[PDB]
Amino acid sequence: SLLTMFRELGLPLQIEQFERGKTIFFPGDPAERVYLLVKGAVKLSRVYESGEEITVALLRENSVFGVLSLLTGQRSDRFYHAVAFTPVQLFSVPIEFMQKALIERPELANVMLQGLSSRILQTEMMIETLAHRDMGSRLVSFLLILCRDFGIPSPDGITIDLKLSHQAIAEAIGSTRVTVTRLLGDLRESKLIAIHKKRITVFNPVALSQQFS
Amino acid sequence: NSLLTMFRELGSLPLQIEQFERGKTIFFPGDPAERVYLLVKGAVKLSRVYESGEEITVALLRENSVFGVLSLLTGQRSDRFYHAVAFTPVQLFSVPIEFMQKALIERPELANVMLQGLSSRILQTEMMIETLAHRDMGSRLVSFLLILCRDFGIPSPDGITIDLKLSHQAIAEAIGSTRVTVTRLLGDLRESKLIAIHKKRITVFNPVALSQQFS
Amino acid sequence: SLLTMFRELGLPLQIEQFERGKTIFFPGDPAERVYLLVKGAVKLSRVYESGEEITVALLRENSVFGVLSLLTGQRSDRFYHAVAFTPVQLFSVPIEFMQKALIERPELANVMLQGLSSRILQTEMMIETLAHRDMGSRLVSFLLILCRDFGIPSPDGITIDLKLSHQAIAEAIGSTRVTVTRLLGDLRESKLIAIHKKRITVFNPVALSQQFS
Amino acid sequence: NSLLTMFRELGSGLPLQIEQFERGKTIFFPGDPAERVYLLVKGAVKLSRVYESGEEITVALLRENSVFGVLSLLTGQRSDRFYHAVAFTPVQLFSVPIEFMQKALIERPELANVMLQGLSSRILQTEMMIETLAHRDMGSRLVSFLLILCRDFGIPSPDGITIDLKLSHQAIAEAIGSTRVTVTRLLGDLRESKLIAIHKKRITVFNPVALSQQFS
Amino acid sequence: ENYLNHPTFGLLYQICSFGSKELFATLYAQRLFFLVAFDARGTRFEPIGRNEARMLVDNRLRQLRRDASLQEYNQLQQVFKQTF
Amino acid sequence: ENYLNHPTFGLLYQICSFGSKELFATLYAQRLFFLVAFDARGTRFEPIGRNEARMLVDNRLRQLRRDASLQEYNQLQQVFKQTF
Amino acid sequence: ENYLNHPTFGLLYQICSFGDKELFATLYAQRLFFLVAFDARGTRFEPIGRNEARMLVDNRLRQLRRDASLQEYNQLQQVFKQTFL
DNA sequence: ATTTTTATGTATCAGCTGATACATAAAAAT
DNA sequence: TTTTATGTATCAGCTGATACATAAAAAT
DNA sequence: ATTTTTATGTATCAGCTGATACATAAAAAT
DNA sequence: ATTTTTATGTATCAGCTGATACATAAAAAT
Ligand SMILES: O=C(O)CCC(=O)C(=O)O
Ligand SMILES: O=C(O)CCC(=O)C(=O)O
Ligand SMILES: O=C(O)CCC(=O)C(=O)O
Ligand SMILES: O=C(O)CCC(=O)C(=O)O
Repeated sequence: SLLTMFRELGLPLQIEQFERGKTIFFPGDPAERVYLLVKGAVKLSRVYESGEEITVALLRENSVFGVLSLLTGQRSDRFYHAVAFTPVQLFSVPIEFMQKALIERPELANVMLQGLSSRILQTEMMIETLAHRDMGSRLVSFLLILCRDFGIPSPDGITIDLKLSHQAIAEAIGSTRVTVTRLLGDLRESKLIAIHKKRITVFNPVALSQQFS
Repeated sequence: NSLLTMFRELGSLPLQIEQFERGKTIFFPGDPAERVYLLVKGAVKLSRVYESGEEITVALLRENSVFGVLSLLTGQRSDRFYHAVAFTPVQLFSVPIEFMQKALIERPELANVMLQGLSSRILQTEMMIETLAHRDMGSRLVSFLLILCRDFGIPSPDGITIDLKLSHQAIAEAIGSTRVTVTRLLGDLRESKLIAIHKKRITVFNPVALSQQFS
Repeated sequence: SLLTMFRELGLPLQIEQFERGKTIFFPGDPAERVYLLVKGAVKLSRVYESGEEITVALLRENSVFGVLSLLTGQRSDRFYHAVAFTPVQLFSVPIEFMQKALIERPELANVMLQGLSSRILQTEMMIETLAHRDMGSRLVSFLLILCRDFGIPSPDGITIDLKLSHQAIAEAIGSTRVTVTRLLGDLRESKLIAIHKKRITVFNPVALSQQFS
Repeated sequence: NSLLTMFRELGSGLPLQIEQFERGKTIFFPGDPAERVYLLVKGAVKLSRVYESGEEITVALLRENSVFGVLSLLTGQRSDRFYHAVAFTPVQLFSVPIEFMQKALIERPELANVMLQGLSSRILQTEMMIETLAHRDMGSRLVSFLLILCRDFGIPSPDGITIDLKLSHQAIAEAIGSTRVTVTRLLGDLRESKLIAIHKKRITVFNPVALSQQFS
Repeated sequence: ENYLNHPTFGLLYQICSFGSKELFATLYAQRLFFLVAFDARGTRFEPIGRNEARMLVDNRLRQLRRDASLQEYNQLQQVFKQTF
Repeated sequence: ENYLNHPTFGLLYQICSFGSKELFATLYAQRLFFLVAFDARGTRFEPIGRNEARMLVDNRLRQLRRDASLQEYNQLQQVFKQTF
Repeated sequence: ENYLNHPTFGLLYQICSFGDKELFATLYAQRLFFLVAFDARGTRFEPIGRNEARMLVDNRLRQLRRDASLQEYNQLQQVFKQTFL
């Protein structure tokens, strides 16, 4: 439905192609558009003056972002760094075309509030993860989310179908790349995970989740 | 603005404002998620409870906020998982999913005003992510205090009194810490003369100044 | 000679009049002028963005200031706040007409370097004052300079011929106005000073200086 | 730039020879007739007042290409000094008389320009010190002074700026109007704040700008 | 440092006055800015973005140096360096 | 964050490159600014004031976006923020 | 204790009279001294240093001793004492 | 009104974790 | 090359865990 | 090479001084 | 003339910071 409805806002609307590592929007841009991720992964991050990046969320397919535009319109300027973490396809409909499109289709407004809802919970799910104190517990919680969103079925477990750097992980769970490396190595000695072609693979996810009783 | 106005016209006529007293729970984990809420006056505490008996505050919501957002994804079929308690005296609306199905196709004006409400939620939840993503528990606490001042702060003689009574544990539950550490850090803010607790309420001074530190 | 030489750098050159509290130059103005105070007192101060004022020097008659203009010319912008602390008469010749006037008169070049020298020493004298440890000693040291530059002979002592706010004094000595008064009160009980018409009057200036052996 | 070049050509015949001074050597004492103008070429010059109580107060600590001995310009040989010009460090300098200068100024109008340039710099540097001592917070006052040191004698270092000159806690205390003990006290508090480090009796600041940002 | 409660966005704080529309902004890292109109009609709001709001406070700083006082210049100076 | 010892004014630090002329500034509050060029002799410092120095780093920011990386701009953005 | 305002140096105070030629001096730490020629427009501030200034006050002390009033000898003793002792 | 249950202040030490620095592997540059 | 990512080792100092006295709040 | 004078780190305690707040007098304002 | 804004006197705290004293390291003296 989301994929289907956004096809019809514009004449159709073209699927925009974005390459590996390309930025979608920068802080300073007028928020005049609403986006919808179709294929791949998108990293939303905050950047400080100290040069530090903090991952807000790593979004998956059929997710709505660019949600600032819905509050004041093009009036407000962006503040996060929307980068395609992987090769990505998306739609990019304007706010003024959306004000049109919402009164036009009440079926679409249904479809949209569906996508928005999912976002709240997924972002709130992340709050749970970061609210842990044990960095061990905090990391696994995060790992489970990745496997949920980007994991593909594998011979012995689930391989997180995307290449992830230790710093990228560290930026997401509020830690240094060092500690990420330390704790991952301890799970490799516990043989709960495996790193295949720079890809993190989970062993018996459920058993890992059962540690969250 | 329109959210309070729009929710008024889904009618049991309109729909009655439900009154809830202080500390009263609105929903528990295990309830069928068949409704969406809109807070009108006061504060709503959403928390997760573990088997260990531990509470973790997910978000502390303000006026004109939409919650109970599970109901819009599958409908009545799913059961809740968070603990929605009235943190203060609260007024709210409570419309069903099946009455909403009708209400959405009825008014695409409300569809607009609803997605506006849900947008606000994303940001406020994302705002909290920033706070907890800090390393320095000192920095993490102030960041959290800024949000409370943003959402519940009232103008005061010398600063900003956060217009709600907050327990040290309730703060500790929201920022991933113990009551002890909250107390110690607050005491260090009293020595830095940045806060004051007057009638059990936290009062910051020119918080502006505190926010710069978080360039 | 300073008063006499500045007269002839124009045709003649008109004496600029300024009332009490009037600013002469602000930070951000291009330094293109060289000044000479004729009657009264000039306060040079630094302003912080916190709103705080610091007195650099309180200049007396026949003093040369606006000295930045001599370094690059009009190219540099000022950063101190030149304010007429009292009713004031001044001369204000430009740098490009000065380039002419100095090679014109080698008599004034002597009279000018005399002026600049005096400034260095008076500013260095202030360094001595503030390099004190005892705020009591520091205040009297400053008071002695005031009496030297602005003090008039009086029935029972020397009245410093200008009205000063404790704050002005404080900003100059880098302390709290209270402390200023506090200390003053203590010299009144020791009866070394009297405040008549808001003017500071020292009893036997020599006696106070003897405390700085 | 030109100051070092111009002073070269006011010679005993000839050029003028570069006078050498060892560490701790005094250049002029109180009571000497002020008949000469100096220019420091390399190292540091400490100007101080001495009291009868035995107390020293640092007026300014001068750097390369600085003009001093400015008393001689007012009356000439007629006046006697009152400050204590000691060679803070190994130092090289020129030492032209006032009567040699009277001729040298009418000789070269180019030097006249280059001289008033040097004197201007002095006013500012001395006025800059006024700003520093006009602080109330001794913590603020010390950092302000340290910033100057760096500015004048700081060399680039691995992690910050090492002031390329040795410092005595008392020497610092004499300059910022304090006792040796406090100086040590405040410096230790900056070591806990890890804004400074002392390696081999040499002080070293980090993120200098960052220190300056604290004085908005 | 003057405060105002926006119905949707919560607490706001004043940046500068103009003539009298005052500029206000959000409290957590000032991502949004608001132009207010205290008409008898009541509180009229008007949202603006970073790019516009930056140059607008910038204009007021230039206005106070040219034809205005200093105390207010000095304090707005701190406000500007705080926000941008 | 590159340093250079000016004969008269002592230590200086680099603001930005251009092409390769660099902007430098004084250490105590960046009270002034210097345009430097590495001739075999260098010996070529050109002083400039706040107003000119402001718009000059400002042009470099825009230029970066128009035609340069993010961080070179990310980094000089830090610098402009600290001095201005 | 007579005062005179020097254009460049500001306030001065009289040390000893002389036959004209009143020695004057600077007020802060008395760091300089001046020979003032009080002639009709004959005003002159001829600068002198401590070494010459010291022996010059000293000379007038002896001068009042042989053939000069006690009262004025007594007073000049004060000035010498304050400036030099 | 008596109780009691829950929240708070205070004081210690053990260990994970951030900061710093280095060797080595992997991957992007080039 | 050349950049970037990763493993390994070692620290200092927060901060979580544990335990107790006392005040405040809810229960009764 | 021997001595010895000067510089530094650490520990304590008594009191001036900055911060805060209030009443009252003096000066500007109108 | 009134008012009211600005300057001054008083009272009380907490915490820097100067004074005092000692052991040890570094530098100059020898
Ligand atoms: O909406 C924006 O402009 C930034 C935030 C965002 O894209 C989002 O969270 O969806
Ligand atoms: O929607 C849920 O079930 C949990 C989260 C929530 O209640 C909300 O944010 O509205
Ligand atoms: O000369 C300047 O511009 C600043 C210092 C000053 O005002 C002066 O002494 O002349
Ligand atoms: O001018 C003098 O003779 C003493 C002080 C000094 O040389 C100076 O600061 O220039």
